Amino acid sequence: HIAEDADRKYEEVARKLVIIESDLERAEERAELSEGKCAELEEELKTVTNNLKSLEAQA
Amino acid sequence: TTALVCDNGSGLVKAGFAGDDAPRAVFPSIVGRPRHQGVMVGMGQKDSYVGDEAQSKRGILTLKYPIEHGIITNWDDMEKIWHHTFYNELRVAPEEHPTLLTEAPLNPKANREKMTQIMFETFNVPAMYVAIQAVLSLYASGRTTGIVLDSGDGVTHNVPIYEGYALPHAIMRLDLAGRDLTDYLMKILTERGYSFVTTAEREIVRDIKEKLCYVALDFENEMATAASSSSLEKSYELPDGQVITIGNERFRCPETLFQPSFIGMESAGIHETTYNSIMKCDIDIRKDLYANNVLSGGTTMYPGIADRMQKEITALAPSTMKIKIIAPPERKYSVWIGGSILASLSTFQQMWISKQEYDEAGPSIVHRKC
Amino acid sequence: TTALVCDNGSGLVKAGFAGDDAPRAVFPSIVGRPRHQGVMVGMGQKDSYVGDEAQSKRGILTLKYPIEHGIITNWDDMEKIWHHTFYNELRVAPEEHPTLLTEAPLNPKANREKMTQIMFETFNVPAMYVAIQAVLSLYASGRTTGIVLDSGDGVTHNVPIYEGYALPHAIMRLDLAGRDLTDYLMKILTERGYSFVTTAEREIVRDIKEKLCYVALDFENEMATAASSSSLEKSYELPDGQVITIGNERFRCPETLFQPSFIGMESAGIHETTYNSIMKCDIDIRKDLYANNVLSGGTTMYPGIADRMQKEITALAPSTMKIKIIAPPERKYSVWIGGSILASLSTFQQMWISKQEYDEAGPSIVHRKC
Amino acid sequence: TTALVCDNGSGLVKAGFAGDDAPRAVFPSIVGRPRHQGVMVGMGQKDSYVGDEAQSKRGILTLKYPIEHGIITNWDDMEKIWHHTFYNELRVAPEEHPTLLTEAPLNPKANREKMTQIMFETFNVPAMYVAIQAVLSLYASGRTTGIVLDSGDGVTHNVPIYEGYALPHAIMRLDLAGRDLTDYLMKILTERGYSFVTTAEREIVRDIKEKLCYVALDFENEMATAASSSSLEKSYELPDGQVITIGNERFRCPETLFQPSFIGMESAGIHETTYNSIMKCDIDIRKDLYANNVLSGGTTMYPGIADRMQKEITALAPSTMKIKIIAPPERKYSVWIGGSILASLSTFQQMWISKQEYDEAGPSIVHRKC
Ligand SMILES: Nc1ncnc2c1ncn2[C@@H]1O[C@H](COP(=O)(O)OP(=O)(O)O)[C@@H](O)[C@H]1O
Ligand SMILES: Nc1ncnc2c1ncn2[C@@H]1O[C@H](COP(=O)(O)OP(=O)(O)O)[C@@H](O)[C@H]1O
Ligand SMILES: Nc1ncnc2c1ncn2[C@@H]1O[C@H](COP(=O)(O)OP(=O)(O)O)[C@@H](O)[C@H]1O
Repeated sequence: HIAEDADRKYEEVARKLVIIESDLERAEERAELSEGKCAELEEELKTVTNNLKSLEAQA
Repeated sequence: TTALVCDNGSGLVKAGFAGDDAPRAVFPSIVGRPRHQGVMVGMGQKDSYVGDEAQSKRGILTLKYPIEHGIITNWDDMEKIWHHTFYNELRVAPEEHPTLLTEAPLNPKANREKMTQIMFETFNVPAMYVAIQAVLSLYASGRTTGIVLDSGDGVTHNVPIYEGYALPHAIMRLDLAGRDLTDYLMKILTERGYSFVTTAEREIVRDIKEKLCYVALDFENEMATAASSSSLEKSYELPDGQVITIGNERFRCPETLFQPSFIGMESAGIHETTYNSIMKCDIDIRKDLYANNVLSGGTTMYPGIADRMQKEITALAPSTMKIKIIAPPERKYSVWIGGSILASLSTFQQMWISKQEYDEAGPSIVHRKC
Repeated sequence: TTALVCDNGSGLVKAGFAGDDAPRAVFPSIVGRPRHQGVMVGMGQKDSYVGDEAQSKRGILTLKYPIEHGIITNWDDMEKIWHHTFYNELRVAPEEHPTLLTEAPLNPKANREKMTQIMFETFNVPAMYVAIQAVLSLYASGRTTGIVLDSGDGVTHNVPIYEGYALPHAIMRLDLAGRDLTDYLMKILTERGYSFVTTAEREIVRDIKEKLCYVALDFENEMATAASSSSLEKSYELPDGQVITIGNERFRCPETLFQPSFIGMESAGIHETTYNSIMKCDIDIRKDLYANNVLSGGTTMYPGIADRMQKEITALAPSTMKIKIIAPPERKYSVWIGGSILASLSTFQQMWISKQEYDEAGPSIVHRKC
Repeated sequence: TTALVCDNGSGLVKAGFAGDDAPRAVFPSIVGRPRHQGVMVGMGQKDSYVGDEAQSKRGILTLKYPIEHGIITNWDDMEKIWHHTFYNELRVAPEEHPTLLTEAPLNPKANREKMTQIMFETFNVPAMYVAIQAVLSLYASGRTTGIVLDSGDGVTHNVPIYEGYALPHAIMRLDLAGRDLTDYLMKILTERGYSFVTTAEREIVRDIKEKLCYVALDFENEMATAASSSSLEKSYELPDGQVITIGNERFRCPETLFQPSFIGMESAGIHETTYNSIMKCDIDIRKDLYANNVLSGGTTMYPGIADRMQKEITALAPSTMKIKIIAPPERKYSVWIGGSILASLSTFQQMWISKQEYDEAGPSIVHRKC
């Protein structure tokens, strides 16, 4: 009785584990893409700051 | 000087000396009186038999319990039972031993006042004290934190305790116990043809309950299984021959603990009152209460009650907590064991109610301070 | 001989030795007392628990802060907390160490007088000194010029400094801090169904605040976004299971720092009081004040608070100045770090208030010279 | 066209027409379901009984309140109760009447959203509105300034008003009310021998509370007096004969409002939360708040509660203010009376939430605008 109890319970544990794992790797993809996005924003900001200081010296 | 521990209970007296591993005297809390005539001159018939002497002359006596639902409802019979316990079972003199009595929570004050008055006046104990059965059960379990479910013969109660602090607003007391299950079994056995109506027959049915009944992990499919095959049927032999065979009654009798609607009560099962008592406690201690459900008393001795209890509470509690039902193999004497441990402590010897304090304050000393 | 630094604060004690890089002991400034009964005889009941021992037993205790708004309002509890800090956490003898206490600006004189009297009498410190939190924060930031916004658990204050000169007429002290945000969050969570009323539940809500709350760069469109989608919802798990999920509360809680009308206060947000304290200074130093806003304290630790602060001050100041919000990653211990630096300076060893000066001058010596 | 006023409450439904002096229908907010078998073929057994029909048949029913602490926790039962209120008690058609519902302050938003959605969809009211109980109580008291203390069956709350302006940051809500006093009395009566466990027995105990309980002016000497003599003992007769007599329980039950630690709560008494709500208000209006404490609701109907309240607040407030507890003799229906007054005003007929506004904005309009 207790054996089949724990067995079904922990097979469902492996179920939520597969789900939480899928969400984990999806969040890893999210993390890497967000690093790339903030890196693109970093080059955006470096470029715009160079432009700002150059053109402000001009002004 | 050693002290006495006298866990009374509504179905079984368990007495002994503080410091032992187990009670020295365990006998039914019962007083029998003869019904029939008595014809043999010179037989020397007694007026009333107590304890297990009334259990062997069972056939000619009418048996009465002086404790109904944790409450002493016949004080002369209770005096007889205490006199027996002291003089014939323990064979001591109560004038030379402090006595530790025990009581369920949430029952009238007159009960404790009369206990104290009886002890001090008609037994001349040097001191006494009235503990709570659940606290002693926790002492015996060897922990200071947990929600103990005590279920004896008259009353079922939960007491949540944390770090040695009781939560008296979350104590929940229920009034179905071993005796109501015995009565429900006496009533449920009539649908197979067996008819027990006498008090002696009530004792027979109690023995049937203690020997053949168990708790089903899943009640519905267990019912269907018993209906399909006949592998659940066992046989019992009454004390005159006449074997009887019972089927689904085996697990329908203790199922009442989880569906008290079988006996027309409105309460919830023991699993649900345990969960409610937990959810009535402060949110920071209930995770440690969830993992220290201590079981105690005789009515918690059915095979499979811990598994069903854990299944039910797990189904109720959040899916992250670790539900642990602690069911020792000797939980029928946990109250007495804990009482002996308590009465043996050195730091307890100032908690007694001395005779002089009683002489000063009256019987009201008991709950007013101790 | 080394000296002690004892940044008290109204939510956390941070103590250590002058010369270290970080406080050696960091525990809640709290004192708990049992509210429930206590049944297990011999459990060794303590009268009161302090520090983070009272934090683990908080299920059965009633917690109290002896400091309300930077002011010590319970001197017995504060003496308990200091005794703990010296003997159980740091494990030293206060008779062998000068002590550097810390205080917020613009709070009653009796506070410092009682501080120094307590030290010199019931601890027999060889010498002591009471600094200002913002000055020490500036020491730790490695500057001599800037307007420092300190925001702890009880009080928020700005202190503008220039070349090491304070402008005491421009000091502005505000009385909403971490604790008022915790209370506002306790009140805002009720509109989702969650009810926290106990002091222990106040600690739970404080942890929710420290884990899930952030400052929105633009409050209105953030509000509309939270109303549109549900991507802002995080989930928290209380210490009994019972996952809760919060939505726009995450940024509605710390937004009170910028709109103190949410809790029914009449003041202006921290950005506006910073700008006002700047504009109360001489027109020559405020260009250097605009570029040295030094954030400090625990309440300045929300994600996105530096950017919102910079946006707001930029919108207020002239369109030519360079607003720079300096927010170190360790800014929660800047006061203690600066206090250790200060107490380690060799030129400081003449600024102590020696025991003999106190014996000559009474407790009034503290503010009268030092 | 006339409008409906439907003060719901957690223990009693009070309905009627806007413009009357008293509610037309007052019945318990309770739904009963049969508990037992049912053997008489053709009796025409109903599925469920509501209102006070479920109260006279309560011997065979299990009663359930669909509102626990001001929150509606069973929406089918609440729909049954509203259907009953409209069709059998008032005997109207909800399609022809605006409806003014009422709600306690500081409770979840889904409550009001579901209220308005239920009304507009399953009753097709032309318009509706959800007021706050304390504001209506102040309307009925004939005032525009005062701190009203409402105390019904589920929740006790203070709302301070000045000149018609609410101070939403000083609103204090507490969750002990009539029902928790009923439960505490059910628990305290067991120490005399009486055992009430059923829901019908809970109704019996509620009536005992409404008939025999009062608030002691000085709790300690009242306790000593009840201990000394026996003149405080009254007698009550259950609905089967079998009289019971209660002593100090009479004033120990409502005393819980002033010491909520009796039921294991950590909050302060109603006097202290009233004082705190006042001291949370601007220093200029609190002199006028001290003199306009308006008592409302059923739980404020104990004899001697106004005197005890005034004594306590006078002991707390400065010795120059004039504390005036305003306790009307009809204060149990103040919320409904004020609701009728409000729904009768000409300048109110633009504050309704028309069906068209709901059709445009969804159920979320109820708090977004009104
Ligand atoms: N092995 C068992 N299985 C099931 N029930 C039992 C068993 N032993 C005792 N009981 C029940 O326990 C009751 C006595 O338990 P006990 O703990 O002694 O009660 P009390 O403490 O009130 O005397 C009896 O009514 C009996 O029905
Ligand atoms: N990571 C965090 N995010 C948001 N708030 C925080 C964080 N850490 C601490 N706090 C807040 O800061 C307060 C403690 O800050 P602290 O600087 O120690 O105050 P004090 O100096 O008065 O002790 C707490 O009330 C808490 O609400
Ligand atoms: N005369 C009375 N004395 C004391 N308590 C009363 C009295 N009448 C009613 N109550 C209490 O008031 C409660 C009902 O009050 P009411 O204001 O109708 O509640 P609600 O506003 O939630 O409907 C009941 O629980 C009852 O215990």
